[PDB]
Amino acid sequence: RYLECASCTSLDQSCERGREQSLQCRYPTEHCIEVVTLQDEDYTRGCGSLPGCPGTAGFHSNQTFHFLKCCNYTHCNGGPVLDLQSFPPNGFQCYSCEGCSSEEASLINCRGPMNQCLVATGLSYTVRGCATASWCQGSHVADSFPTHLNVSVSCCHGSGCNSPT
Ligand SMILES: *[C@@H]1O[C@H](CO)[C@@H](O)[C@H](O)[C@H]1NC(C)=O
Repeated sequence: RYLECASCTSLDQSCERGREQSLQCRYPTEHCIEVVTLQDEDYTRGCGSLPGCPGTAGFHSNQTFHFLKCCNYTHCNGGPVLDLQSFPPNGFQCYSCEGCSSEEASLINCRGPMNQCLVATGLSYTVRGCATASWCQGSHVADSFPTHLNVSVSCCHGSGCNSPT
C-alpha cells in the first residue's frame, strides 16, 4: 500500500524545528529518505528511491559532511536532525583534503559508519576523507563533484591508508 515518511526541507525551518510532518510515498516504488549535506547546510526528508535500500551512505572530510539514508518503515527517516556530531567516532582515522597533497593532508577521526579511507579524483579536483563502503561504490562521489567530470575512486580499510603518496 502506502508508506508514511517524515517530511521536511531546509528551504523552510521544517527540518530544524517544529512538529514532525508526514508524507505518503508509493511503496515499493518509493521509500523514506533523508539526505544531509553540511559544509551549504542542505537537509531534506521525504520520499525517494535509492539503490541499496534499506541502508545508509556517508562521507566526511574536515569541512564537508554528506549522509544519506533510505528505509521502509513508518517515519523511519524521522527523529532528531543529524549532523556529523550525531555519529560517535568509530576508531579509524583518515587523511582529509578538499577539491591537496602530502604537504598538508591532515588526519581526521572517522565517525559512524564512515570507516573506509577514501581518495577520489575528478577529471582536476581531489578529495580524501572517511566514507562508508556504499559511498565508495555507489554513484554518490560522482554527484557532489562540480559538474560532469570523470570520477575514479579508491577506498581502503585501515587507519591512514589513504595518505598522499
Ligand atoms: C579543520 O578545518 C579547519 C579549517 O576550517 C582548520 O582550521 C582546522 O585546523 C582543521 N582541523 C582538523 C582536525 O582537521
